[PDB]
Amino acid sequence: VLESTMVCVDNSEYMRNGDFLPTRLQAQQDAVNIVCHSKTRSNPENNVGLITLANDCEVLTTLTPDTGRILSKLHTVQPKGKITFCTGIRVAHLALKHRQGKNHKMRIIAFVGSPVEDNEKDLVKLAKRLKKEKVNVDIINFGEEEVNTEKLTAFVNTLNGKDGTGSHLVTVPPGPSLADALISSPILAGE
Amino acid sequence: LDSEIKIMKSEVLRVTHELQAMKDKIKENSEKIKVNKTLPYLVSNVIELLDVGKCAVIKTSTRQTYFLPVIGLVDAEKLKP
Amino acid sequence: HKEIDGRLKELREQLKELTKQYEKSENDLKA
Amino acid sequence: KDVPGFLQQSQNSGPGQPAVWHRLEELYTKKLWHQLTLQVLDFVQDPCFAQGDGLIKLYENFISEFEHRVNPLSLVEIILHVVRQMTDPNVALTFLEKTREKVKSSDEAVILCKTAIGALKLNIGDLQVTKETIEDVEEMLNNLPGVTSVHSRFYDLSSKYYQTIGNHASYYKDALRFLGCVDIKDLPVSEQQERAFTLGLAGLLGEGVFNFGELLMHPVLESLRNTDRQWLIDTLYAFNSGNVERFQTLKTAWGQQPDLAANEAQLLRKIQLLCLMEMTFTRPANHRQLTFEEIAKSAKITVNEVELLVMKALSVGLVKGSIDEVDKRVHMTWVQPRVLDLQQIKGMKDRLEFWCTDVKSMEMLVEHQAHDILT
Amino acid sequence: SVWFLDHDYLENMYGMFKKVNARERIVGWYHTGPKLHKNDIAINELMKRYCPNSVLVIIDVKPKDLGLPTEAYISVEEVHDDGTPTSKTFEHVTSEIGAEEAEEVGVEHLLRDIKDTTVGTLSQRITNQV
Amino acid sequence: ALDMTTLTIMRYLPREVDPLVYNMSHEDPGNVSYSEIGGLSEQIRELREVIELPLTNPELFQRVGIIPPKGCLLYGPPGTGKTLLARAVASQLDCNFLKVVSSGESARLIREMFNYARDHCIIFMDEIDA
Ligand SMILES: Nc1ncnc2c1ncn2[C@@H]1O[C@H](COP(=O)(O)OP(=O)(O)O)[C@@H](O)[C@H]1O
Repeated sequence: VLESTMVCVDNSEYMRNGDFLPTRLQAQQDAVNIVCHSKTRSNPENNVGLITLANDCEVLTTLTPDTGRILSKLHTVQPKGKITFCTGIRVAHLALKHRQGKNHKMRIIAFVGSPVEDNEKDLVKLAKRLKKEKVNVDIINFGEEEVNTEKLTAFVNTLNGKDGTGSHLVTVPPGPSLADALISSPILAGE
Repeated sequence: LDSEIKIMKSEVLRVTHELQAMKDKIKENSEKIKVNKTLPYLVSNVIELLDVGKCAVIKTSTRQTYFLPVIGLVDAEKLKP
Repeated sequence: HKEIDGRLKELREQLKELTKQYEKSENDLKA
Repeated sequence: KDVPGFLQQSQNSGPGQPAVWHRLEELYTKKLWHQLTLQVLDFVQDPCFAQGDGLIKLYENFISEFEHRVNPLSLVEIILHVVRQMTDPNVALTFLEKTREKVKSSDEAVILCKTAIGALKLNIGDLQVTKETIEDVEEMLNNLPGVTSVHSRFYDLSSKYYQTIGNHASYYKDALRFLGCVDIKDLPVSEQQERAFTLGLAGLLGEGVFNFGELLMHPVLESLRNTDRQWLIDTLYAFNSGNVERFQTLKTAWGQQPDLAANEAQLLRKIQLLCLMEMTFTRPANHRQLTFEEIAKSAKITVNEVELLVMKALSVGLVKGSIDEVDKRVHMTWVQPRVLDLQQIKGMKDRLEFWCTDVKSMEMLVEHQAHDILT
Repeated sequence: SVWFLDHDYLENMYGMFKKVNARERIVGWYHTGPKLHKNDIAINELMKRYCPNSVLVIIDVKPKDLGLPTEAYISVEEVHDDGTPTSKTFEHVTSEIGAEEAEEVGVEHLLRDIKDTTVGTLSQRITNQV
Repeated sequence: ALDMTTLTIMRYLPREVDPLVYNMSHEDPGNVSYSEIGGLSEQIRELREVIELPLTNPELFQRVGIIPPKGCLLYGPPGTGKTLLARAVASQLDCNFLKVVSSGESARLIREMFNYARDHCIIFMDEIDA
């Protein structure tokens, strides 16, 4: 399944939260490494880029078939600022549109552990817009679940519409291991 | 413990790839230098050596004198006059 | 593990040597 | 462990705070290690710690077992919060030094710690060392990408140091920079009403500060307009538009302030200089020939020292030109520009209107006359 | 506030241009917009990773008649001595148009048909004054 | 260092020190000591009457020395101490030796030699014989 994925990564201060041993930062690093490797092993023609969600969004790596560069550029990501989920997602959509290979499915997996402070109306509008441009926004929730779970359900339900298994939500309030939670998840299971 | 395995797994998986990239595009750079150093050189002297980096006032065996602001591929091994 | 500080030293050395190699390489290309 | 034990004990043995201990300690057990970084501030700023060594106990126990991973800047901020209610300066210097040693990665945290220790040296005296640390932290503060509350704290420190050393001009500059860095509205109205007054005094007595403009428009001065000190704003406005008559009128008060009363002569000289500057600025280049009688009718002096006043102006660099005292007039060919008012800019707009009209008329004349040879 | 400047493409092109010519390092960026945008500061922040003194140059494709087509800006963020809140904004940089000799030859050849005399003829001098 | 193609002066360079420098007797420095001349003390004392010229200039002012003399003849048998005789005295003087050999081409060479020298000090032009 020829795939182009964008891994959005929160690097807000709340990643200083240390529920996931040893730290949320190292946990998300391990999870992104695992998911990128899983995407690459299946049909290596797939390409993966990476986005940093900080005070202002950034794209650390565009769609590439390699994973070591993405790991290396993420390793130096430190917790700073606050998350801007909407801008991060829009940047991800722009990167998907600009991807060199037009024969790929459009996926965006977002490590979004944070309280998403955005307006619900524009939120649902963005979700529907992405559904229109045929995007699959998988969302990994680890953090303020009590706050963002309903909004993430809105994300995924609006994206799916009817029978739309493209977009998925995986929430992990418990913190045994983020990497293991991700590997034993529906998103990576189908690959 | 876990920190040891972390620094022996993730640090390794990143740093080894970094060194691999460096040592591959060093191969590319060295190959380009080797292609640009095509054999038919013009045997010449280093009559005078100056500094400003270093320079040269080489005396080409075609009874000619050429100042070089950049010495070039040579190792700058003191290149005595 | 025996390899922790040994690998740290080996890295440091290899990185500095290769960075000097690239200083000279790019200097030669610009020359 | 000892930290959980203290947490459970002060769950009810702590000041006020019925269940915030419950939430703080359940988060600490959750091992977030940062979510309570905000609660610590929000509670320590409460009017509960004023002279309590319990805050130091809290710090020691759980901040020592907690500092291994915390926002370095927030950690240093809470460090200063604890230090405030500690009255052992000799040990406070060492405490702050160990906090520095703990926090090395965060350059900004180092900045703020250096500022705090310099502030403590200032509070105990030690002018030479506080100046040395001010210079050090300044030169290694002008190395970061942008501005921040750390710059705010440094500029406040520098303002305080220059106030205590008496360098009014440098104090004025640094305090203005500090007010620029920090948000005006976040400060208490009392803090404003005081900082604005101190800036007014520094500008009023500063060597080389003639630009009292920019301050009547700085919003920090929105604290004396209706207060019982709008007088100060009035006086500063008088200097901005040098009105030695109005300043003598306002003499009814500033004789009360000992510093200004002592430095009357400096005030009079500075206002005379500003009056001459503003007169020259008002006069157009057509008839910028100021007269001795004019300067006499201006800031009150007989015509035997307008010469010396103009000499002082030229030497300081306020204006440029010459003084023909044979004909008893002064030629001004420059003025040091300053900050202006909306009406002073409307006048400039009118003058431009005229200039544009003249240029357009001459353009049309030349174009029509030479129409047959224009390429 | 959402844009997708391609850093990977930037670095690849910069590397190939280094290979072709070496005494040309990334010195800034340009955008053909008559006016700035809120994204200009962010993109200059992005470019400052490739150049410390990164300079924006707005090159207006729409041809004017009084001034040069290039406006230069340098991003300076400093505590305003004014005492006002400080925001990371641009500052104008003096700009000029100059040419290599190998570019002067091409420019003159391309303009040979509509060139003016490189001498002051009275009509042209009066026109220049106008 | 002219440009190769357009022949434009790109940078000035230090003068070349060709082998025709030292062989031209252009050694400025070089002293050993005063005690090596075992005898010859009277001649040393006499030659130290040329030290007045530099250390002061009362030759100007009341009197005139027509640019006071430039040394004495050092009349010597086949060879006793000539070179070292001058060496020790000038080492005391702190001056430096521009020794010269006189053993129209050679005339012009020596002329240019001292023309380069004097711009900089004992000159020791010798070898008049033959
Ligand atoms: N008074 C002296 N004391 C010690 N050595 C002497 C004395 N006179 C001559 N010599 C030796 O003889 C040599 C004479 O050299 P020089 O003076 O250059 O030639 P000439 O004596 O023919 O003028 C010197 O190198 C020195 O070693």
